[PDB]
Amino acid sequence: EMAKPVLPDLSGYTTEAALKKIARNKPGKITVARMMEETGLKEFIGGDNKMAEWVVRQKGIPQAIMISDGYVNLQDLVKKVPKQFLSEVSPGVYVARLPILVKETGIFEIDSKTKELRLSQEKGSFIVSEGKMLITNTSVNAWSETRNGLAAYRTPDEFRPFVLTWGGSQTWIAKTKMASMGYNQSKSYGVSISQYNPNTAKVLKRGEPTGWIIDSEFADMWYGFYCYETRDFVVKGNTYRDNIVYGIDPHDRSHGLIIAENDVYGTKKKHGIIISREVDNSFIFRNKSHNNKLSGVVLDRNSVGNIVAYNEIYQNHTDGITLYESGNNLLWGNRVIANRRHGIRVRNSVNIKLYENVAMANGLMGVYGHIKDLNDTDRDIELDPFDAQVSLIMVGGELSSNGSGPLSIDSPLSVELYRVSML
Repeated sequence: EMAKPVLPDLSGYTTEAALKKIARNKPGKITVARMMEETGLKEFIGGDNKMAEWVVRQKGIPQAIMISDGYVNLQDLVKKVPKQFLSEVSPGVYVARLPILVKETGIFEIDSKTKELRLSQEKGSFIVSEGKMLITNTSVNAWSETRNGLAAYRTPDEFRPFVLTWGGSQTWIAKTKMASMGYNQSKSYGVSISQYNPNTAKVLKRGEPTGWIIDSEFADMWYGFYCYETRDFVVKGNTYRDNIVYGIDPHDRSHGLIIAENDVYGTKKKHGIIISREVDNSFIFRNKSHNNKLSGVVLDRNSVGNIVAYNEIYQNHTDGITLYESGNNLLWGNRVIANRRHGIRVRNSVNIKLYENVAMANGLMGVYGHIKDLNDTDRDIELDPFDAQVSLIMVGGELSSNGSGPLSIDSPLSVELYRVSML
C-alpha cells in the first residue's frame, strides 16, 4: 500500500565539501587564560568549588589555550603557545598539555600536515568549541604520557580527554582517526555535541548546535558519539569500533539527524546505535551495526517519527533492533540477521510500521512485540512517561530460520499482517 521511504541525499557530505565551510581570510587571536573566566568551561565543570580536580591535573591555577576573533589552525597555536603547553614532539606530532577552547567567534582548523594531535590525559587536556571547528585528514587521540600511548580504557571514572561542542556551534570532522576519548562524566563522553544547560540557554539563546562527522574512525571511546538538543547533525561513513558503552548515542530532544552508512561494531557494554529521549524525525539508514554487547540499533524513550531503513543488523548479543516506548516509527527493509535474541523487538510502542524487513536466524523470535508495566523500576516516569500498549502493521519482507519462531506479539492492541513471507 505504501511507497519506498524518501531518504536524504548523502552525495554532498564530503571531505572536499567540508573544507569550504570556514572563514580563513581573517585571523586570528590566541590567548592562554584562566578556565573559570569562560562560560564554555564553567558550563560543565560548574562553580569555582569544582576546580580542584583541574588544579591537580595542571598543578596550578587552571588554564586553557583560547582561540577567538578569527581563524587559527593547529600549526598557528604551536608557533604562539609555549612548548610546555603545546609541544611538537616530532614532525607533525603534538602533545597538548592544556585544554583547547574555541570561543564563540573563534574558528579552529586541524588539516592534514598534522600527523597526530595528542591530548594529554595526565594534564587534563580536552577540546571545547563554542564556534567554528574543522578537522580533516588527521588524528586526535587521548594520550597517556606515562604509558606513552593511547589512554586505553580501564574504569568509568578515570578521566580521559574528550571533545565537546556547545550551543550555537558548527563542527565538521572528516577523514579523521580518534581513539580512547571520554569517561563517565557529564558532557565528557567522547565526542559530544550539546546545547547549553537549560538555565544558560535561557540567557544566551544560541541556536541548537550542528555539524557533520564523516568518513572517520572512532575506537575505544566511552561513547562514540553523543548529542543533546542537536539539530540536523550528519554522521556518515564512519567506523565505530570497540567503544565501551555506546557506538552512536544521540540523545535528549535532538531532531533531523542523518546517521548513515556507518559500520558500528564491537561495543563492549551496551548498544551499537541508540537514539534516546525524544530523538525525533531522524534517519537511520544503510548502516552495518553488528557484534555489540547488547542491541544493534535502539530507539528509546518516546523517540518518534523516525525512519530506520536498509540497515545491516547482525550478530548482536541481544536484539537486532529494539524499540522501547517509541511509537510512530518506520522500519523499512532492514536485514536483521543472526542476533542472539530477537530480530526486531517492540516494547510498549504503537503505530510501528514494519515494511519489507527480513529477519533470519535470530536466536529467538524474528519479531517480538510486548508490553511491560514500568512503574516500580528506576525509571523517571515524570520525565519519560510510557503507555503500555503495542500495535504494529507488518507488510512484506520475510521471517525465517529464527530459533523460537517467526513472530510473537503478546496482548497487542492491534496487529495487521499483509503479504509477509514465513518459512
